Formats: sequence, C-alpha cells, structure tokens
Amino acid sequence: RILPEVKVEGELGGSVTIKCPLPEMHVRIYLCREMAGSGTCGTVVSTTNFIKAEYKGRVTLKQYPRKNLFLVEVTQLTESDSGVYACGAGMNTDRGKTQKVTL
Amino acid sequence: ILPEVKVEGELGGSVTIKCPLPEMHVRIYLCREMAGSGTCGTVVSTTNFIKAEYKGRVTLKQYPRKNLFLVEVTQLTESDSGVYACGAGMNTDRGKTQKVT
Amino acid sequence: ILPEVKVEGELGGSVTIKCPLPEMHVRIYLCREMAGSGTCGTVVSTTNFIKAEYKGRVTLKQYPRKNLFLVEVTQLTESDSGVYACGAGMNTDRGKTQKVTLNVHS
Amino acid sequence: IRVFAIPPSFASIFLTKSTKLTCLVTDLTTYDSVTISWTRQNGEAVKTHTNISESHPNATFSAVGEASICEDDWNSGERFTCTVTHTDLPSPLKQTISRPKGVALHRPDVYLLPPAREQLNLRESATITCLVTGFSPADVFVQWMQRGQPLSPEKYVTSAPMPEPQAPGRYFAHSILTVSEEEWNTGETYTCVVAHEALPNRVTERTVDKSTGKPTLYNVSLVM
Amino acid sequence: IRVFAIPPSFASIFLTKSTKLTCLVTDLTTYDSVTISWTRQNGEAVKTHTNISESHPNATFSAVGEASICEDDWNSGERFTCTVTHTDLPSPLKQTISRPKGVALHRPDVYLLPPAREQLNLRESATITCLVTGFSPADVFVQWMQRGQPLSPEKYVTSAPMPEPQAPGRYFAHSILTVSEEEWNTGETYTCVVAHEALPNRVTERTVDKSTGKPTLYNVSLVM
Amino acid sequence: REQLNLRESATITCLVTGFSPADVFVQWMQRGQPLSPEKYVTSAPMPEPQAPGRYFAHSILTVSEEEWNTGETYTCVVAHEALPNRVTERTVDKSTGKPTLYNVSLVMSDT
Amino acid sequence: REQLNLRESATITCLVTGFSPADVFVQWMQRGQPLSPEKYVTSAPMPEPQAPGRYFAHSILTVSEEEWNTGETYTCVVAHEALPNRVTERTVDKSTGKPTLYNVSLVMSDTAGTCY
Ligand SMILES: CC(=O)N[C@@H]1[C@@H](O)[C@H](O)[C@@H](CO)O[C@H]1O
Ligand SMILES: *[C@@H]1O[C@H](CO)[C@@H](O)[C@H](O)[C@H]1NC(C)=O
Ligand SMILES: *[C@@H]1O[C@H](CO)[C@@H](O)[C@H](O)[C@H]1NC(C)=O
Ligand SMILES: *[C@@H]1O[C@H](CO)[C@@H](O)[C@H](O)[C@H]1NC(C)=O
Ligand SMILES: *[C@@H]1O[C@H](CO)[C@@H](O)[C@H](O)[C@H]1NC(C)=O
Repeated sequence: RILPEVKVEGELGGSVTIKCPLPEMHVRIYLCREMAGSGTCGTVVSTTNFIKAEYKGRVTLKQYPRKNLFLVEVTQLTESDSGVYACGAGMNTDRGKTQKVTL
Repeated sequence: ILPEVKVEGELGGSVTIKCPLPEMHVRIYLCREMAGSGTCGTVVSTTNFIKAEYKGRVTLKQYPRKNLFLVEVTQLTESDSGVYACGAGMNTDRGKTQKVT
Repeated sequence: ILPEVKVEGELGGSVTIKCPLPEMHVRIYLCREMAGSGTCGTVVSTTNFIKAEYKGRVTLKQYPRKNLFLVEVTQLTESDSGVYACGAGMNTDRGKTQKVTLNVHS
Repeated sequence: IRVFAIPPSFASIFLTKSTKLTCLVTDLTTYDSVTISWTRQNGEAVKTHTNISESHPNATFSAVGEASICEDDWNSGERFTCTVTHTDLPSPLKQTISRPKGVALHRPDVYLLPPAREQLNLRESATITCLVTGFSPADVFVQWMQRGQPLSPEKYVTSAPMPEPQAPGRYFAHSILTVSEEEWNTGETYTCVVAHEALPNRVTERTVDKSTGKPTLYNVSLVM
Repeated sequence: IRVFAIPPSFASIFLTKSTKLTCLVTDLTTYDSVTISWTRQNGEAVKTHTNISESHPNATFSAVGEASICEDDWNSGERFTCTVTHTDLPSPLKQTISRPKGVALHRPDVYLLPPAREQLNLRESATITCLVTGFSPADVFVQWMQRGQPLSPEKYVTSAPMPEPQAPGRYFAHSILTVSEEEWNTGETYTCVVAHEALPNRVTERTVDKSTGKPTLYNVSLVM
Repeated sequence: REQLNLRESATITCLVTGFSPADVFVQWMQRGQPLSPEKYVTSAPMPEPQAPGRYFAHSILTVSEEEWNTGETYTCVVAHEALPNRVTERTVDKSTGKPTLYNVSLVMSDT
Repeated sequence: REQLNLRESATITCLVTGFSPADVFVQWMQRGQPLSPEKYVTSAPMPEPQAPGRYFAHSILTVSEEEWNTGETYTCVVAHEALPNRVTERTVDKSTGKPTLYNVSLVMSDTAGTCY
C-alpha cells in the first residue's frame, strides 16, 4: 500500500503530475478516485478511452515502459477535494489498486 | 461538493444562492435538512411548493444561458442557517447535487 | 426551537414561561422532562391537572391574539427546576414545541 | 318571476342540526325587503328574510329568504308547501317539495389510504384519501377530523358521488386531504368523518397514520 | 343565440384515435333546413355533417353537427367555423373553435394506491386507486390494463377532474379499478395508463403489485 | 396505554363481577397501607349482563403515572360474604403483563 | 426475469463491445458442441456512442425456459484479430448469479417435541 502524496498546491493554476508504478504486462491501468464514502474508487482515466466528466479535457496519460511508470497529468487542476487517487491495473478496479495518491 | 456559499446575516437582509441547473428540464429544488428526521426537506421546487415557514419570503429564478437556479430568501428572520441542498429529480432526498450552508 | 430563558428565583417571585399558542386548541401543557427515566412529566396542561408538588402555585393564561400561552409559577418554592417544554397535542412526550432551560438559583 | 326550490341537504342538516327549506325567485330585480313567502303544509312555518343585496351585476338580483322546521320533518317524507310572495313578482303562488323516498339504504364502507411512497419521496406534500363505498341515498358528507377537531374546509376536496361499477344502486366518493410531508412523517393520525343516512348512528370515523401499515409483532431492520 | 359546439376531448381523441368535429347544438331549434357547414377558419368548408341525425327540435339539435376531421392541426392548430342557416334564420349562426388554446400544460403525476388492509381483510373485494394530480390543462384519459391487456371499462370508473386545492390551476382525478381479493393476493400487474397532452409522449403508466411495498431483501413469516 | 400516552393520570380499575347478594366493599392499598378515599371511587352494584343472579361493580383509582411508570404495587382488596375468607386481593404493576421481548440480532454476511 | 416468468422461452445475450476493427465473429457453444447457426442471431457491428473508433455487436441465443432451468452452460465464443488467442469464451448458467441465501429461522416458545 505505497502512499505517495503529490500534494500539488498550485490550486487553480496548478497542473498536477503523478507517476504511478506500471507492471508493463499490457494490462489496462486506471487512476481511481475514492467516491464519497462508497469505497469503490471511480476511475478518472484508464488505458480504456474512458475519461470522467469532471476530469475530462484536463486529464492526460503518458507512458514510460523503460522507466516502468505511467504519468497522469491534471492540467487545469482546479480544486476538487482530492481523496486517495489510487492508480492500479487490472480489469477489476477497486481490487487491483496498488499506489494511493493524495492531492 | 459542499460549497456553502452564503452564511450571510441580517434580520431583514436578502440572501441569493446560485444553484446548479442541469437543464434536462428536470425538477430543480432548494431543500433543507432536518436534524430530527435526518432527511432533507423541500422548501422550494419547480413544482410550486412553498414551505410553511417560508410562505412568500423565498423566490426562485431560472437562467438557462448561465445555467443558474437562484434562490432568494428576501426576509431572513434569522432562523437557523440550515445546511441547504440543491438537487434535481423527483427524489428530493437522494437527488441532491450541492450543499449550501 | 429552544428559546431557553433562565429566570430569577424568589420565594414569592412569579417566574413566567412563554409558550406558543398554535390556535389548534389541543391540550397545551408544560413538561418537566425526567432525564433519568427519559420520559416527559407534565406539571400543568390545558386540562385542570396540576402536578402534585406544583399544586396551588402554577397558573396558565391564553392569548390567541398574541399567539401566546402564559405559564406563571406565582409561588416559587425554588425546588429542582429542570428543563421545561411548552407543548401541544394529546401526546405529551412527542408534543413538545419549545424547550426552555431555566435555573432559579440565579 | 322564476320559481326555484332548493331542498335541504344532508350536509346542512348535519352541520347546523336544523333542516332549512329553501325557495328562491329569479328574473326579478330587488325592490325592497327581498324575500320569499314561507309556509309549511299547514302554513305555520312563516319565517323571516335574509341575504339582502341591493342588485345583481345586471341589477336583477334574486331575492333570498329562509324558513326553518324540525330536522326530522324533512326525513318524515311528508310534502312541505312554501308560499312565494314578493313585491316584484306579479302574482304570488306556492310550491311543494319533499325528500324523495323509496330509496335503498346501504351502509357506507370507509377506507383510508395513505400517500404513496413516491409522493412522500418528493417531500413536498402528501394526499391521504378517504374512500367511501356502497352508500346510496346518494348522499355523504365527509369531513376531516385530526388532532381532535376539524380542519379548514379548503384543505380537503370531496368528489361528487358517482355510481359504482359493479353495484348499481351503491355509489362512492373520494375525499383527498393534502398535508405537508413532515406532519405525516412525524406521526399524526388524521381522522376522516363520513356522515351519512344509512349509518347506524349516522357518523363513522376512521384513523390512519404512519404506523398503521407497519406490522406490530415482528420488527426486522436491515443494517449496513 | 349561438351554435353550441362539442369540441373533441383528448380522452375522445385518444380513445377514438381521430377527431370528431362537432357542432350539434345543445339547446337550439331544429325545425328543418339547419345546415351545418364545417368550415375551416380559411373558409374552406371541408366535410360537413355527414351522417346527420333526425329533424327533431327537442329544445336542442337532434340532427348532428358531427363530422370527422384530422387532428394534427385539425383539432389543434387553427379553428373550425360552423355556420348554421336555419329555415327561420336569415343570418346564419356561425362559430369557430380553437380547442380552447392558451392553457398552461402540466405533466400529471400518477400514484397507484393499493387496496386498504381492512378491505382485503373483509375479503369481499378490493379497489386499486390511480390518483392523478398536478395536471395543467385539465383533460386526462385514464385506463387500466393487466399484463398488457386493456381491461373492460365496466370494472373501473374514473372521476372527472376537479381543481386541486393547494395549486389553483392544477387538477386531480381518481380512477379506481375494483378487483377481487383473490385476484389481488396473487400477483397481478394492474397497470394504470394515463393519456394526457402534457405528458412526455402523452402516455405514462405505473403498476402496483401485492408485493409492491414489501421490502424485497427479507421474506419474514410467522408460523403458528 | 392510550392515556399513559399523556402523563396526567392513570386510572386503574378493579372489575368485581359475578357475585351475589349484591354488596361488596372494595378498597385499595399501596404497600399494605390503605389509600385515602378521595383517590378512588367505586361504582354501585349493577345486575349482570348475561347471568341473572350475579352482579358486577367497578372501582377506579386515579393515580398519576409518575407513581405508575415507576412501578407501584397498587393492590385492590375486595370484601364480600361469599368469599371463603370474606376477603380477596389482586395486584398490578407497571410490569404485570409484559410478554418476553425476543430481540435477536444476526450478523451473518461475513460468511 | 420476465421471460422466465412467461416460461415460453428465454434470450441469452452476448454483448461484444469495444473492439476497434469492425469485423468480429461470435458463435455459441453448448457442452463443447457448437450450436446450429439458426438458433443464435448476431447483430452487425455498429459504432459505439461513447467510443469513436470502437464498435459493438450483440448476439442472442434463444433457448427454452426449461433448458435454462436445467442449469446449462451456454458459452459464447468470440473471434477477433485483437484477441490474444484470436478467441475468448464466456460462460453463464442458471447458477451464475445467486449469492447464498441465509434462511434464518427463529424457533421460540414452540413445541412438536421435534428433536433439535
Ligand atoms: C416459512 C418460510 O418462510 N420459509 C420458506 C419456505 O416456506 C419455503 O418452502 C422455502 C423455499 O421457498 O424456504 C423459505 O423461503
Ligand atoms: C422497528 O424497526 C425500525 C427499523 O429502523 C426501528 O427504527 C425501530 O426502532 C423498531 N421498533 C422498535 C420498538 O425498536
Ligand atoms: C415467502 O416466499 C414464499 C415462496 O413461495 C411465498 O409463498 C410467501 O408468501 C413469502 N412470504 C410472504 C410473507 O409473502
Ligand atoms: C429454508 O428452506 C428450507 C428448504 O425448503 C425450508 O423447508 C425450510 O422450512 C426453510 N427454513 C425455514 C424453516 O425457515
Ligand atoms: C437439517 O436438514 C436436513 C435436510 O435433509 C434435515 O433432514 C435435518 O432434520 C435438519 N436438521 C435438523 C436438526 O432438523
């Protein structure tokens, strides 16, 4: 349960970039967003073409196979009380999370 | 989201709260949570319901271009700043969108 | 609503309790909440009942024009005065409308 | 000039407990002391005028008078003959009316249906409906009695009786009471009171609240 | 002195599936030569009264003014003139009807209230209620159905609309369909289908089952 | 239970039924010591509904639920000629009925 | 549940979604034996609403309600270029969903002598 906390404090002007670990086993990834007391992290972005409504347009994904990392960037990054932004791989979302990320 | 925008305060002041208006023509309402029941109670709605305590003192306004539902409490008899809730749909309790203490 | 009013304590002082008058004409009462048991206990109501150790000291007045119901304890014996509740309705426990926390020590 | 006979209704003889024969004159303008003459079958019921108005919007207001007799007299079935004498009308006359007899009596069956869960979900208002079935002097007076006594007549709406589907003689009516959700949610009893002829002692009361539907023996609560 | 017209109702429109432009005059004279010209507002007299009834002035037109126009804007849209020449009328009595347009269109809100517990306990019968509240222009058409089969109109009767107390403009109505208790205790859909102009696609039904309130997640039973 | 939803006064009744020659002396005691007569009022004997030769009578005691909720004994003692000891007694408490409250609570979804 | 209640038949649907090349092939197998092509009808690939370059296509197998009750297998095998082994198989029977029902009883003051 590795817990990087990027904590980019740029607020409206900030553009948070988080690099989560990556298996590189061609499995899909996702950036979870722990939904308000549900416990089921909802995916912000993934290898699948899905991007959330709220995080659309500003969230982008970039690959580092040789560095074994996946970099997710929220460019606009306008304030939205960031909860554990877990990044994990696998078809299952909540179970497959690896690294927690707090913003 | 809990952007309680107005804790404004006056015996005869008027507070205007902007409310997210989804526009799919759904019923949009201003709601009030009650501690005893634990369930939010409607005070204003697109359907012409005006709560017993707020008869004639609260008004609703629509801006589709701006996507704003403004609720205006014109006479605050300084009764308890409640944790008010914007929501949509025909289920007041679970349809809340934003909180506005 | 709890417009609690702590009142002065005198042997002959007539402490006054303000109560809402819903005009509904149901039994309007003042409740001495019994915290240990967790249930209400009425000291006086619209009916001619008065509590045993409150007999001959408490009286009630109606004023519909002012939406007001007066409970005046003309002879205060400065006894254990806990929280009082102005209430209406046949049920007394549930019925409370106004909660007044008063201490006659001061 | 135009003779109208308004018989007493069961609602009036229930509310005031004194039956009130009505006769009226139309197509005439109000000269002075507007009224309709009053007699019974024996002519003893000579009563006084009421509802004086200067003129109609068209200055041809209908003169109004009233007469009083014992309540059981109307239900006795005997014909009652009220005269018609007014200064405006050219010639006085008299009319006779009575309660229409020979009409089956079936006891009303009263049910109280609480508001549907969806209506409570809206959290705006809630309609408690008093359904009265199987009554056929075609008359019913339904009112609402909560917390001891009478709610404002504006709150509840009672539909006119309408002839049933299966039973030909027996009718029905519905009386909806619209109250805010919090009183219902709280717990509040709301009675419904069907005053009717065919009733044993003419009045039937029913009570519904939030806890009527819930079973009393078992109490199963699912917790997460 | 005007030609009374009976505009088709949305209930009549939906049940008939077509409009029946009608100027059969309630309260007129029908001596002879009483031509109904179902003219349009543009002066085009289309089909007038075809299949008109007999010449009988029973203080009304026995002869009909009914036709069969085309709904879409031929009921709505414009207005339809009916110019009636009598055998005693030099100036033909004419009248156009725009289906009283200008009203405020609200969507009905439908709640199915299941039969009361006391009614089921009596086991004689049961009455399901379809409360329709909140409509704008007051002209709803309610039917009942069961598993997609429209039930016969004999066993359900629905009250006419009547001014809602809380909301001045809005109306309410009741359609009660009366079953058999042994039909209710077994699962039966008993859908209520409301056809109103202001509903989404003019129709919306809501069903109720004997198992419609029961909590689903746990089947509590008492064995004695 | 309806009037105890009100906190004023609880009325406890001592229905004396099916006796004869109709004259019974009914009084009340709390904890063995007779209550003041202004607390309770007893009805005069009245012929029975069903049975002919018997009679029936009532006696209500107006207490106040502070003494009731808080469980007193409030016994009713009835004196009549036909009783073997000429005297009988009955007792009631706030808890003289109360069927057992089965309150199970299973948590089983862990399986 | 409605089709099962009607008891006349049942329609199992294989929903293939998200495959970028248009061409795909779905076939339905039972007990390892491919079913006759008449029974299952497969839709032509149609573009997905929220996926621009990815398509979707259903496939419906109509079977008798009794066969569904006699808890069968019905796998649905899909063939595409993008798949690892060029085919993937998904199986659902009558007991695929059910989640263990606790039938909790509560004998209280009752008799019958019945031993426990
Ligand atoms: C008494 C009770 O509620 N238990 C039922 C039982 O009647 C039924 O036979 C079986 C399967 O339906 O298990 C329970 O659902
Ligand atoms: C009955 O069940 C409800 C379910 O929430 C519970 O709140 C209530 O306390 C129960 N009644 C009693 C007397 O415990
Ligand atoms: C529980 O399920 C059985 C299944 O047949 C049904 O018959 C019974 O009515 C259900 N219990 C209740 C209380 O409806
Ligand atoms: C649980 O299900 C069994 C299986 O049919 C049934 O017979 C038994 O009575 C049910 N359990 C009880 C008694 O609740
Ligand atoms: C448990 O279930 C079986 C079903 O075969 C039944 O025979 C047995 O009696 C049950 N146990 C008890 C203690 O009754």
